[PDB]
Amino acid sequence: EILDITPCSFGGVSVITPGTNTSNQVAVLYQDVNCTEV
Amino acid sequence: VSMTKTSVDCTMYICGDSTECSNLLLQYGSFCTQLNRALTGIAVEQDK
Repeated sequence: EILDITPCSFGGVSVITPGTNTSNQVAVLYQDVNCTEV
Repeated sequence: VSMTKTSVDCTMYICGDSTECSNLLLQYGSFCTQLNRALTGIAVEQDK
């Protein structure tokens, strides 16, 4: 049977954080990928 | 005006899901880090 192969690890990861003296809250951005794991 | 923003993962490109290859690449120092920083700077300059 014909089977396709697609490499894993879609896109990258980016970190959004304010100034160190403002707050420690952060937001995670996953580049060029839909929300799957979350 | 603006060039397409391309971010190349030298860790994945050089080594695909390999640990020994990852260690061998790390043995070369920050070349992968330097390339990643250069590409990020290119993207930032294009945005600017």
